[PDB]
Amino acid sequence: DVQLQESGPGLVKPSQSLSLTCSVTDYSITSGYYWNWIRQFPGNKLEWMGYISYDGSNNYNPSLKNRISITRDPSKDQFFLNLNSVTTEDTATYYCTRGSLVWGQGTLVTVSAASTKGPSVFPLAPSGTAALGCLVKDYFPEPVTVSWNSGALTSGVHTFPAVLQSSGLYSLSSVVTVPSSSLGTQTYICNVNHKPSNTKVDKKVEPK
Amino acid sequence: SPGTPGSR
Amino acid sequence: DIVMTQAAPSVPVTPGESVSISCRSSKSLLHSNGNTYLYWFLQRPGQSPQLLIHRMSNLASGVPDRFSGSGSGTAFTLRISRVEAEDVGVYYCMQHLEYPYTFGGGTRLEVKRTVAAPSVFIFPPSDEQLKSGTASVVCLLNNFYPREAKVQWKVDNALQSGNSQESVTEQDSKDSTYSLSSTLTLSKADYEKHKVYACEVTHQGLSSPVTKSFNR
Repeated sequence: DVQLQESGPGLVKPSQSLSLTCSVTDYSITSGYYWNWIRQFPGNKLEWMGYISYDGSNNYNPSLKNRISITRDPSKDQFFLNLNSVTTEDTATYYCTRGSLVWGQGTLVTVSAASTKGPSVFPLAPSGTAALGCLVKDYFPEPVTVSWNSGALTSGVHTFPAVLQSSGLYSLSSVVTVPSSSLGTQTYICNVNHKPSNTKVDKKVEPK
Repeated sequence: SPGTPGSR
Repeated sequence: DIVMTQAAPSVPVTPGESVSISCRSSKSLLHSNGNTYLYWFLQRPGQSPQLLIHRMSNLASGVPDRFSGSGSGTAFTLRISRVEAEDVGVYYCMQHLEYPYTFGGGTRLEVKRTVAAPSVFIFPPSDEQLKSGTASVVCLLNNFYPREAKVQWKVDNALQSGNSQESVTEQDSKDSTYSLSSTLTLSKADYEKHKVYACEVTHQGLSSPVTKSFNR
C-alpha cells in the first residue's frame, strides 16, 4: 500500500532553513496526484503550504511564496520542503500528503535559538488503589516518551500533555493507578526517553 | 477540475 | 482567501446516537461541473488527520459509512450516525475550490457518558528535587467526566494564583473519561516557610469540593 513518511530535524534555529523530506513507498510520484505539505501549529490550526504535482509543477500558499520551495526527486520517489528564514511562528507539526487521502505520520519541528536540554526525572511517590508517577521536568525541545516497566505496564497509565514553563523548558507528568497491595510485589519504574538530547532515564518509584 | 488529479 | 468557519468548538454525543457538525464558507464552493468542493477530515488524538468526505457528500475510501456529508453553497454539515468511542477527535472542514486550500478551526467531538467524580491524589516534592532550590507539588485528578473541573491550590489556607500550570489528557476510549494534572511550582525557600499544602477540587460528580492535603 502507498505510504508517506516525513523526515528531518526536530529543532531549527531562527533565520536558518527548515529542510524536510517526504519518502513515498509503493507509489511512483510521477504517476499522478498532488503531493502536499500541510502543517499544524500549536493550538491545532491547519495550514496548507503548497504542493508539487506529478509533473513537478509547484503551487504555493501566497503567504509563504517568498520563503517556500517544494521540489522532488522522481528517481527516489521523494519530495522536499525547504522553508527559508524561519521564525518561532514556524514551529509546527509538518505533514506530507498525497492529495487529501494519504497522510504521513507528521514530524514536529520546533524553531528556537535555545539549546537542547535533557529532562530531570523526579518520583511521584504513592502515599484499594494507589497512584504513583514520574515528573519529567525541564527538557527541550518536545517530545519525550514515557513507558512503565519497559512497556509491560500499560493499564491505568496517564501521560499528560507537556506544559511550556516560563523558562522555555517543558514539563510533564506520567502517572499510573495500581493496587496498593502490589507495592510490595511489583516494582514501578518509569522509562523516560528524550531523543533530541539522547537521554534515557529509568527512575524507580517507591512508597514514601 | 478543482479536485486532485488522479493516476494518468 | 476563502475563510472557513466552524461555529462550534465542541459537541457532546451519547454513544449510539447521531450528531451533526456545521461548517461555513465565505464564498460558494459550488463549481460549474456540479460538484461542491468541501472536504471533511477527522483527527484522532495523537494521529494525523484522515479524510472522511470529499466533494461535500462523497464517502472516502476505507471510511465507515456512518459518516455522511451534505450542504448547499456556503453551508455544510457532517453527520455521524451511531457514534462510537473511536470517533472522538477533532473534525475539520476544508475548502478545495480555490488556492490556497483553507481549513475551518475544527469541532471536537466529545463522547457523553455518566458523570464520574475524579479520584484525587496529592504528591509532595521529592527530596531529590528539593536539593535544586525549586519545589513542584502535584495534584492528580483521575478518570472524571465531564471535562470541567476547578483546581484550587491552598498554601496554609491561602489562595494561590499564577504559580501553577494544568494539563488534561485527551478523552480516552476505554471509559470516556479525562484525567488532569496540576503542578504548583514554588522556590524551595518559599516551600520551607509553610506547612499545609492543599489541592481543592470542584467537579459535578463530587458531593462537595474535595480537598487533598499534606503537612510538609
